[PDB]
Amino acid sequence: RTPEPLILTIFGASGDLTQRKLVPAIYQMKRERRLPPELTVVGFARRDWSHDHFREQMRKGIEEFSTGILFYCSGNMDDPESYLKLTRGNRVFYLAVSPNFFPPGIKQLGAAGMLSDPVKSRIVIEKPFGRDLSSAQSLNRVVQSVCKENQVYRIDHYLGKETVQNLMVFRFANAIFEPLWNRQFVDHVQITVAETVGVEERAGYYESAGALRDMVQNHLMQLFCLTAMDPPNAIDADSIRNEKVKVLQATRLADINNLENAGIRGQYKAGWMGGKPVPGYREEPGVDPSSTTPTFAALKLMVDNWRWQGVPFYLRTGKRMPKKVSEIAIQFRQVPLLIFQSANPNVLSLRIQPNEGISLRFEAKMPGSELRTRTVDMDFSYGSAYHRLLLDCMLGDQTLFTRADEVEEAWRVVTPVLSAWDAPSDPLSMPLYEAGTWEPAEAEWLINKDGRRWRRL
Amino acid sequence: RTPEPLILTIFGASGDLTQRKLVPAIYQMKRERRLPPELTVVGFARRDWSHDHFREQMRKGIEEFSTGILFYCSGNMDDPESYLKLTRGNRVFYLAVSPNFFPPGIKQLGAAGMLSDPVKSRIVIEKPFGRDLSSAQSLNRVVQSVCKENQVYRIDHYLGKETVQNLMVFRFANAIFEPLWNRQFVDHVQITVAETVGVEERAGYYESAGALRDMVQNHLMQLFCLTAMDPPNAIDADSIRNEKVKVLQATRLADINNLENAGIRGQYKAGWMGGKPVPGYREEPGVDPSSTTPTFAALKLMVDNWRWQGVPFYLRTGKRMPKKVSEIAIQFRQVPLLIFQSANPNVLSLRIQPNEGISLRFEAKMPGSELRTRTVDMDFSYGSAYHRLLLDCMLGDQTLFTRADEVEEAWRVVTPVLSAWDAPSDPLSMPLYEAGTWEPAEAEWLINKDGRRWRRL
Amino acid sequence: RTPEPLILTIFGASGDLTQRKLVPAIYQMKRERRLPPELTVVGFARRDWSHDHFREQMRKGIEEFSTGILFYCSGNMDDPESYLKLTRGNRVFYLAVSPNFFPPGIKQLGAAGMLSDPVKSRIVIEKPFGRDLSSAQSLNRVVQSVCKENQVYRIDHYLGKETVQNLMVFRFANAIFEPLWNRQFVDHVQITVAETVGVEERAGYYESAGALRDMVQNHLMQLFCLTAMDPPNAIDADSIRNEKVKVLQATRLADINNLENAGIRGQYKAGWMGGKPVPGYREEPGVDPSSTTPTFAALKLMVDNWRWQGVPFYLRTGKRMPKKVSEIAIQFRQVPLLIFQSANPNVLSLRIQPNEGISLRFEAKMPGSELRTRTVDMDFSYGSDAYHRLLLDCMLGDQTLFTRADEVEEAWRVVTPVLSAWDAPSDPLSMPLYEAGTWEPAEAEWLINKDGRRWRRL
Amino acid sequence: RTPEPLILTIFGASGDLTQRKLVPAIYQMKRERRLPPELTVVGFARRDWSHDHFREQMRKGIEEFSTGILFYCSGNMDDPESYLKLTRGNRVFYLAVSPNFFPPGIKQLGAAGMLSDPVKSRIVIEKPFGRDLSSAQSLNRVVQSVCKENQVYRIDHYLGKETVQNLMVFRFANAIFEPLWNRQFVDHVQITVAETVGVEERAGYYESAGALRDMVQNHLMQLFCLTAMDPPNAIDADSIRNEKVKVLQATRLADINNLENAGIRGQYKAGWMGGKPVPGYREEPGVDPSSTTPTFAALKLMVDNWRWQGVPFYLRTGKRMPKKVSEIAIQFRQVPLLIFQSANPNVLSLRIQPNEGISLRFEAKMPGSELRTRTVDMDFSYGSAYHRLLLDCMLGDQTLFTRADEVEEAWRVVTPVLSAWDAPSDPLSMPLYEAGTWEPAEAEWLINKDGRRWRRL
Repeated sequence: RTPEPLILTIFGASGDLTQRKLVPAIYQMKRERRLPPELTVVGFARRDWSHDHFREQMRKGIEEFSTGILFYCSGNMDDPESYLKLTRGNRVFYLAVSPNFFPPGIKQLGAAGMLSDPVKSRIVIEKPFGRDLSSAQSLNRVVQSVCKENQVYRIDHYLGKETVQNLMVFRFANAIFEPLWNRQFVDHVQITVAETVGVEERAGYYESAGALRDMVQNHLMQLFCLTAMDPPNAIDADSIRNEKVKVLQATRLADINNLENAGIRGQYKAGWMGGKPVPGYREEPGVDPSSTTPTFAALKLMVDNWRWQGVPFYLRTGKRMPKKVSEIAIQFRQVPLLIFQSANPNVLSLRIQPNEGISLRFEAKMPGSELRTRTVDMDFSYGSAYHRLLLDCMLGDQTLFTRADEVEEAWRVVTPVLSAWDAPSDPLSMPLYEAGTWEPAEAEWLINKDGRRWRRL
Repeated sequence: RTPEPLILTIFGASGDLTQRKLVPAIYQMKRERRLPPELTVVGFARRDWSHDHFREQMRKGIEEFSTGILFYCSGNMDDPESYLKLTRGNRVFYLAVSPNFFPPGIKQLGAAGMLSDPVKSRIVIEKPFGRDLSSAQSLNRVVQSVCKENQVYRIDHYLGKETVQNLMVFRFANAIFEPLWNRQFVDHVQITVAETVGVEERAGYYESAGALRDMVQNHLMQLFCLTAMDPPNAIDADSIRNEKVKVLQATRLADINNLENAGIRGQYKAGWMGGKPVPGYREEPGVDPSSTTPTFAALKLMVDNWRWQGVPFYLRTGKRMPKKVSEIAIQFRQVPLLIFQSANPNVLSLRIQPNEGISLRFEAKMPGSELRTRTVDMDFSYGSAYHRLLLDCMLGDQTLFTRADEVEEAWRVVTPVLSAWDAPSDPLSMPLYEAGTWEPAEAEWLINKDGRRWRRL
Repeated sequence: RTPEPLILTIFGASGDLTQRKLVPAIYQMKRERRLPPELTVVGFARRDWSHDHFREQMRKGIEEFSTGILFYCSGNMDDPESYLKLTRGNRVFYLAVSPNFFPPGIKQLGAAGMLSDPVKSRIVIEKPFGRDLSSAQSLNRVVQSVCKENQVYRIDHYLGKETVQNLMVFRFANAIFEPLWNRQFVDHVQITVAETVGVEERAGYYESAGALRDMVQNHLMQLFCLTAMDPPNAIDADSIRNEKVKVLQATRLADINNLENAGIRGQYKAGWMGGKPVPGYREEPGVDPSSTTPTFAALKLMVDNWRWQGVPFYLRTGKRMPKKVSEIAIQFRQVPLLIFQSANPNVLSLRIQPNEGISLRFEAKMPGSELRTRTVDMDFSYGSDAYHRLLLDCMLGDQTLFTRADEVEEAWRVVTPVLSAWDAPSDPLSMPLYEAGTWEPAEAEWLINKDGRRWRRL
Repeated sequence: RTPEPLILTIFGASGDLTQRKLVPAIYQMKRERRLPPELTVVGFARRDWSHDHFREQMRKGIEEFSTGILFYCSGNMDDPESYLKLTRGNRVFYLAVSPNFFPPGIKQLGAAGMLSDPVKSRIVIEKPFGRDLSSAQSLNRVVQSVCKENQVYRIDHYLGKETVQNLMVFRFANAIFEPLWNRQFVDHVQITVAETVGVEERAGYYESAGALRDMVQNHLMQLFCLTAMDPPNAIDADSIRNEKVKVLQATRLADINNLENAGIRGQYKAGWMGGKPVPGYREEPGVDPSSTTPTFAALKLMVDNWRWQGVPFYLRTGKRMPKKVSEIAIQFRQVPLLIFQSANPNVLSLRIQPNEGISLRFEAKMPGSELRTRTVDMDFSYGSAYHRLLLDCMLGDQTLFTRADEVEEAWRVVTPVLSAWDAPSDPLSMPLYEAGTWEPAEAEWLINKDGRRWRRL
């Protein structure tokens, strides 16, 4: 709502990410009576140009990727004093640079003295943020010596402003669901995120990422905290992150000694997708013919407090799955009686990605003259990316950006399975599944051993 | 299921209510291959006809009022020698003569000696069964000295074997709705039975009954017992009736010193119904032009035990209402935290007469950018008389017929209002209402003074 | 407070079970103005005596077994025609003969019309009442064809009516103990009845009973029903029996298929009890030198309803144990969290035979710089005959100390699988013997230790 | 737990508090094997006598006060130049001169650069810390502009370390007391702190302090926060304060509009105490003979969350009460079924001041032949000031010292009451009570109008 006028600058040379995506996003929101006309988006890169030789570059991508129809200070990074060469006195910095450029790029910026104000300047950083627990802790120390915890924005994932608020109003404004969210009535919970695309062109990035560093830490660890936290005192941005952090300090893997009851991996083979054949992962361009690089990942978690004792959590994600979905399923206990010999347990679902809504399933009597029960259903549908982030940066509200406290608390949970999986091994014992199959056969025994089974989505 | 050969001895099957109703029902039951082809019907009345007259009367009654295409013996009712004049030996009697001829008939039939077989003879009694607590108690003594416990069937109301069983499975086979069925989460309950037609040709009977002996004691007191009972150990006939009695022994009117916070009566006058004008109750034929008989009744009860303490119950019934419905509505409390703005409390209703199914209401976020809530709905439909009464009497089912303990226990709670409303008073202080209006204006203040409102159907 | 005038007809065989046990009680309480002196005791037996010989015999025992300082009838039991021609019209009957006689002695009583009144005749019976499920139903059928429901009194275990009312007030008058009395907070329950005496001199009744028809069915099944029943509407006599019956219909033995996880038996041998060399079981007079009658018995039951689902119950009883106690112990769950600074479960007990009182154990911090925990407790004590009160209530009618006809047949059903298996002949060298002075036969310890628990030391 | 060696820099030691009270405590600690042998104490004052005259004030302050049997300077107070005249590299300051010299002293001490690294020096501030909400927020800004947290310790009151741990272990290590600690079973809570002494010689301080700024913001707020707080994740210095702050953000005075149902005040007069006459408040030296300072206060608060919704809290404190007692009492509800005759509700107490322990009252049957209940009791006793405060500062701990958030949050709650009693009024409207009487007669209607009574300690 009416962001204050400021000046924006860019880093990281002239990569196509900003010009084709970020610049059109600002232009699109400009013609909507949202941003003030006084913006003066100052450009900056690592290549010689002129003030007019790059103005047409914006038009080269705006109409080529969007609906269609500014000062250049290019210098030289290879000098320890280049920053000295560089409205209402406001600034916003961008760090669209290589992963190995942040510690160089923040130290000299702090030494310059531009980031010496609490309100005028802010700095944002690009994903990823470290590669393990040790690498993130060291990077957090450099940030703390140049800035405060009010001007740093980390872009890890985008869940949506309207998706978080839809869940908070459902649990905390109804007197019929909260008493049932505890260990006395719930049996187990399941979380699933599915995809139908393989690595298309990002073969150079996914090779060193895997499926635990890509989606498990960022995405599935944020849907898990929303369905297991305590009621906050307010919806204020810093009143929810405290409750989200508090629940991450009681979370642990189910088994630590034997890392086979709390984790499986996989990698997809050749198969049939959408009526056409598709190649295997190892035969794709840019991929080494003998690599592990997990694509599937299933984990089991436990929480130790007065509310969630004895209730396990199951997390599943992967690529080349039959369909694209995202869901949370809560299953209750069996009825404490048997006068109805005939009773399947009750399930409450929360659909997210395909069609937002709420479902509830229970048991009803089958018409006739003999006591038999069936299963019925109830439904409710609400309907019947970069645009939101930049607005929140301009206003200055930080609820889509993770704090520096919970970044290092999610790296600690997945530490054992990680350190087990980066260890080199024989490139012939990796479980495989066809492109179009829900899961490898090894992941079916993880849940079936407890007497349960996965959900057919 | 299959009945057994026997013989009927319907008393006074010459006047009415037998030739046009009982005989067609038995004929249609036999036509559908339900009753075994070994059955005899014998009339017993104060007439001097022959068999052929009975056959022609039965044929005329069946053809006139049903789809279409046995002996007789005269007898008196005031002489022991008369009964001396009167398959496999089984016998089932039927007493439908008059509301003054039950005790002589029962006493003489018991004295003569036909009703002396525990497993071979049964007796049924027509509605009503007594008029006060003392009048009902006296009739039980005569029955107790001539009859056994499993030989008496009392016909007062009809609910159907499918409506009772559809409600037991929903409650006791689900692990969600039982924890919320107590005083810690429920606010109040409401029960409503409405009708659109009243006193067509039964002005003689309705003058001495009123809407307290006609519907409140029989019908509305059986829907109230199923909503407040404890889970039984089985679905046996004896296992369920033992939990309905235990609830009626802890029920009392809310106010006993002042009979104005726990009871309201009314009567209907001229108005518009179905686009046509209708006459008033006092100007209807066969009715005294200064009558003081109520066609409306609202009460408030309280149950005092470990589960239903502090939760009131509201009961309402009447005639010439705008609609024909029957419902039970359970409303829950309000959420403690007020961090949300607009919060209507949740409700859960079970429709019966209007439609059979379940209704639910909760709160969901209004789309946009401001925190506003909007109430939504969930639905489920199951679909999309005097014929089962005669079937369960042939076999041994103690469910559709009330016991001897509930009859004298339902007459006790309504005693304070029965005595006060029966005393003579001037015929100018009755709260009249129009034909087509939900309730008298005096009934609005009974619930409004507590901070609530009558549900609008 | 005071009963009504009546006429009594005690004695059925003129044995040594009434002269020094029953009539002294009436005489003793006649001196305290408890009941009016408007009764005439009538003696009925198969022997021939005089009106003074009976009085002399009664005096021979009244002063020799009590505090010290009655028309007799003769004939035969099988021919009561002469006896029929004997205060208002009130009678109370008594039976003190062999079990095989109850049907002969109760079938002919109703034939003569002596029992043709609702509230003027009582037909109290001795113990036992049947020997198995099928034998009790047959006796119930004969009773139902002569007398009414509120006319039959069955002599059984004695609780005193003061212990029963002590638990009802404790449970149902406090708003601090009922919320925790369900499956969400309780781990398991234990019930124990101990004794320090052998078979004494009977040796003829215990040889055909064992410790399954002697204490388990009668005594231990009534302490179990009071601990697992739902609140009643009133403290009325017939309003508590309904709740007691409703619990026995959902009770079953765990592991019915394999009868080794739900029952152990035992017998005691020679040992030291009070510094003396107590002899073994198969050495006392009147006992066969090779017998397989149980003396110890442990069982495990499980209730299946909305409140007690998943909570097991443990029952233990025996003879020649080191001390005489009776107790009920309730153990709660562990705290759903671990104390953290960089825990034994709580028990609630209820003593009966050893002492009438309450106990409660919890955890407190140890004094010092560290935060180690202790096990502190809190206490409370109430204080800090049988055939004299069980007999004086038949004159007025109790309906509380005497069991009904439903629970009698319902308690015989749960213990049926273990009663049949233990009756089949078996090698008389595999009985789990134990020393006279120890608790368990060392094979009942694995019954509970297998689940991860332990018996209470007591 | 041995403190690290350091150099003490006591500020303003010329007063009658350091050498009389603080120095003997340090001496006694040094006699034991706790304090390190390398501890240098530096004296600061306003006057200049000699370098050895400071060593003779010790002889008159220790040899005759505690147990029987070092530098100096003459720096100014407000002068930048004067501070230039001023083991290991460790120091600890002790600022206690007056309640109006904290800002300039702190500013001039921080200007010289004596606080420039995380852990080399600590500053402790003597009570009081602010007078109103506005006067306490400004002092926090000055502190944050010179140093950071973890380096400042505020002395407000003294609650023993054993008492807090004794309270925490009892609540959170038992499985029978937590389920009953919520709104479904509790009626109300009472907290009481009583004394038996007057103003003594501190007539100059109590005149401008009152009974609202003493023991109602410091003492009674800490006892209230330990009873209404949620279980912490782990027992830690900064894990209990987070849960204590979260509770103070929900409390509020009941009936804010009318400040007479949420607060009473009083003042004592002449009476009998220990068999000896005692003077009234306005008859003692140094007190104005027409003062309106309260020596009594009773409040009523309410917490608004999912746990304490609808449960009031009653706070009471005063002077010249008959006995010295501190206690917390919790009273539960009444049993629904009323088939038992007399049922007083159960109470659970926690004695603190006279002797620590636990009590519990319940109902047992009175022996006899008729049904009548009794009241019994169960007990447990644990046994059967300026010493630790001078140790946690040297060792380094933040458990006995309040935080910055809690100081400004306790001042907000009592703001409406504080701002109303401060207004001028006629001296003849002050409630009065005798010296030896519990409460003024006006304070007995605050609780009796709800159908309750104060406890009879």
